[PDB]
Order: sequence, then structure tokens, then C-alpha cells
Amino acid sequence: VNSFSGYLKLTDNVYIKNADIVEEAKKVKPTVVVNAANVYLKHGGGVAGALNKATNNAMQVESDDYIATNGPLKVGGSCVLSGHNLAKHCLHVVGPNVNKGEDIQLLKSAYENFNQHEVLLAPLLSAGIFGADPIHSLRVCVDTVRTNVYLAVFDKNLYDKLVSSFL
Ligand SMILES: CCc1c[nH]c2ncc(-c3c(C(=O)O)c(C)nn3C)cc12
Repeated sequence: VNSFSGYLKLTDNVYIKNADIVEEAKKVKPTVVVNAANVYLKHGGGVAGALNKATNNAMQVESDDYIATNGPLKVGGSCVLSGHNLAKHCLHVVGPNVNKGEDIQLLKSAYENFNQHEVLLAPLLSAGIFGADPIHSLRVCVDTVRTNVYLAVFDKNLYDKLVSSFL
């Protein structure tokens, strides 16, 4: 039993809810919240900008030190950093950004990072300002992640479309 509430069950291990991932993280304080990161961990907008703002920019300060030491992530890669006031840990995962021409096949590699964590609160990778089709992102998630994932979808219209079209 865990503390996640109000989710629709899609499969044995995937759950989905119309929610703001920031407010959901604040309320549950999950072990892991996933950030929709870019390779530079520049958390300017989208999910990343919202998560970072909620940490009062502490996520960005930590991230800048990480990049200065380690260099950029790979598209499809991830790193574990602090969850600050939102979670124990933040798993920063880089899905391909279609608006940069990145290969959508890398979306499966991105979701494979979730399998290193037993339970996660997450957005749909490569959705929103990353330009991919969220219906496709949900399909890759379900077909790749084997651990227990709780997906937060900000847009109510999109959430209803994702549920109604789910095979
Ligand atoms: C609609 C207003 C809004 C405020 N904050 C948001 N955060 C994320 C998304 C969003 C998501 C998500 O993860 O829910 C996905 C997937 N695509 N898009 C575009 C939308 C908003």
C-alpha cells in the first residue's frame, strides 16, 4: 500500500491522474519524482521550470554544480539528485526533444531509467514543450516501465484523451 490517491489504473504497474506534478509531489513527498530534464539541466520551462520554481531555485543551483563536475547528460539518460522540498530524490530524465530534431526512438531508452526505482511520480516524457505525441509517450511508458509509476498529466483535456484512447 502507498499514499498515491485518485489515480486511474491503466495496467498492473501504471497509474494516471489529472494533476499538477508540483502539487502532487508536495502532498505525497514520494521517494522519487521524475523531472523532464534536458542534457544541460537548465530548468527553464515546462515541467522542469515548474519543479525548479517550487524549490526556490535550489534544484537549479544543485544542477549547475552537477553539470560543472560531470558535463551534460545523454539524450535518453538520467541522473539522481535531491528532491529538495518535493521528494526524497529527483530523477532527472532526458527524453528526446522533437523541437530539436532528436530521435524519438530514444524515448524508450529514457523510460528505461524508471526501472531502477521501485515507485515513481512522473510526467509523460517528451510531452509538452518537448514536442512528442503524448499518446505515443504513454504507450512507450506502459510497454517499457515495469516498476510502479504514477503519471501526472497537467492538462485535463489531454488527460481525458489519454484515458479514452488507451488500448
Ligand atoms: C495546461 C496548462 C499546464 C500548466 N502546467 C502544465 N504542465 C504540464 C503540461 C503538459 C503535460 C503534463 O505533464 O501534464 C504534458 C504531457 N503536456 N503538457 C503540455 C501542461 C500544463
